[PDB]
Amino acid sequence: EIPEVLVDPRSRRRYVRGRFLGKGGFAKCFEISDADTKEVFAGKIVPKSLLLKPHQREKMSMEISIHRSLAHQHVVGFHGFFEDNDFVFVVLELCRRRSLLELHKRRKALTEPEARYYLRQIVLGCQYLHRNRVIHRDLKLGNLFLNEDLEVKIGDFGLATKVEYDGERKKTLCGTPNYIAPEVLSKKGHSFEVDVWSIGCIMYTLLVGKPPFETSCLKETYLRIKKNEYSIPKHINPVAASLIQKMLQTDPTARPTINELLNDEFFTSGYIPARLPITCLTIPPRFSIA
Amino acid sequence: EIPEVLVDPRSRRRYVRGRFLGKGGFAKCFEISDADTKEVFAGKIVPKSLLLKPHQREKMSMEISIHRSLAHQHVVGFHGFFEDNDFVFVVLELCRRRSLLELHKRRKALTEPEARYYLRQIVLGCQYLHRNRVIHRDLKLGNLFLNEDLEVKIGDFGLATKVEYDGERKKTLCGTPNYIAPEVLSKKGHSFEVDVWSIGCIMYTLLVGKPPFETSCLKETYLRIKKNEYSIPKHINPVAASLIQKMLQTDPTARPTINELLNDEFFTSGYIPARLPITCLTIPPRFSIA
Ligand SMILES: CN1CCN(c2ccc(OC(F)(F)F)c(Nc3nccc(-c4cc(C(N)=O)cn4C)n3)c2)CC1
Ligand SMILES: CN1CCN(c2ccc(OC(F)(F)F)c(Nc3nccc(-c4cc(C(N)=O)cn4C)n3)c2)CC1
Ligand SMILES: [Zn+2]
Ligand SMILES: [Zn+2]
Repeated sequence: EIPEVLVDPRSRRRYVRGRFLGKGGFAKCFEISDADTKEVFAGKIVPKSLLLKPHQREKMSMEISIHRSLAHQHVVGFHGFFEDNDFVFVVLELCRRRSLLELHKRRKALTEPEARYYLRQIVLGCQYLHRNRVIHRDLKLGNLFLNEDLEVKIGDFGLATKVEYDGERKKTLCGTPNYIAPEVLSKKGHSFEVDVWSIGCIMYTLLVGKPPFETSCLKETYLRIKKNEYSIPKHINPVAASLIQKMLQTDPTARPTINELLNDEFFTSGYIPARLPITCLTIPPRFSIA
Repeated sequence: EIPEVLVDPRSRRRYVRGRFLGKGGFAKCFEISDADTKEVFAGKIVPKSLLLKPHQREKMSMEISIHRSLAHQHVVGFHGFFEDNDFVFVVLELCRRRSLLELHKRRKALTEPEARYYLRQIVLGCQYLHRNRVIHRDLKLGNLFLNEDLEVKIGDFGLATKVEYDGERKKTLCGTPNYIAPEVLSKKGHSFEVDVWSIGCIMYTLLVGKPPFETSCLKETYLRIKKNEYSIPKHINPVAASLIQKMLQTDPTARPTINELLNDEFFTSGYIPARLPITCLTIPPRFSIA
């Protein structure tokens, strides 16, 4: 029941609603354009009908709060927000090549160089967030968006949280992540390290072709995560495999920090493309020399 | 997109679909009638479109398996099931006075005698289930249905589980109960005692007017449950309050068993109506002597 047109009173810019793209939890998103400057954006549109509880509106506004404070090459650009009142509208940088999830659906396991290439950007993005005291808490493939140049852009700050004082441990995470860290479950509190754990799972998934703790039942996967029960297939190279293991460890203090990661042999001693062929959306790149 | 009419090939009985009643998780339920004997039932109708995964179909059939094995005055009667194939149909004893949830919405805190009356039936029902080696695992107000005589009927075996050998501890519970027990969370395994815990919360809720671990956030409530953080209001009688405390304890071995419960002073030494006025759906009964 969403307005074909979208007016921001405060900045008066007006937007035309374009094609549907997908979900946030409560949200539906569409392409939209600035109608005057004709510039195109993603609009994440949330019905106030799902926002009747103060707890849900705090989440909604905590997301805007965190996201609009952020500016970086590997984070989804926040261009603004407004509401009438059946809807909140958020205006985001449009990522024209969907996300890493669709890439994975279509390619399954990637070539090592491809994985280095994406993982670096994910890590740079995450370094920026950690400098600004933000933990994302749900890094996964469908959150890692791609622009026309196939550069990674972290988005969906729907579960992100700000560390307000040094040493703070968050005790709750209101929602259910994909790649969720041990300590979140064995609810002893969590901090920045949960994101490095996610990046471990993502790395496994990119290289192996499926996620490290998959089962027919979520609750089973959870048990498996609490027990650190996964195995790395023997055809994965050891440097890679070793880095995965560093990140996928139950004690958060033993994982690498995020600023520490790009220093790993996995990046320093392997090839990292400067850019990828658009063909790699569907065809494995061979990375020939001439 | 559900058939106005419903034919069981195997027993050939045919049903007319009547008015909508509410949800199971995946299910929608309606009144329905035997069209020939004109007898009325509740039909719990589940789209096979939500049953595409083997894990979901096991749950669905585990529920039927458990539920059709059951026959008792305080359990919802199973009359049968069949499917075409966009739907599974289950035929249940119709409870003409909705559930204890709607009662609570309308009366909030009940009189002690009313609570004894309902709690006894809930407990008899649960005793039958435990003799037959079934743990319900989601006893709550909206599961406790009422027939025209205001007798309690336990229903929704959507999360119930069978104890297959003596001493078995279940490690997972696939779903998210309302009144969920500590040990389920601190995932060290659980058994029959979780139901007595639920009955503790229900008793609190019936007597107090709201549940023992309420907060604006589920995950907060969970923490509160792990810490046993609740308090009983001082206007609740001590015998009652003491029984609540017996059930709401973190160690399952310390709670009463279900066969042990009706022996508690709370029942043995207080008044228990034989039947309730229909007026008590909306008016507090005074229980006058003449
Ligand atoms: C799981 N998939 C994730 C990526 N998807 C996807 C498909 C098409 C897209 O635009 C296009 F067509 F130009 F490329 C985009 N492009 C795009 N660009 C910027 C932001 C978002 C976005 C943010 C959120 C959120 N949870 O906050 C959800 N979405 C959507 N999506 C994303 C589809 C669903
Ligand atoms: C949360 N509330 C629980 C009880 N509700 C409710 C309202 C009207 C009703 O029938 C009538 F009209 F004759 F009284 C009934 N009557 C009724 N009778 C037998 C079974 C069920 C039932 C079982 C399940 C399940 N999860 O398996 C869901 N429902 C529904 N409901 C129940 C409405 C929703
Ligand atoms: Zn499951
Ligand atoms: Zn919450």
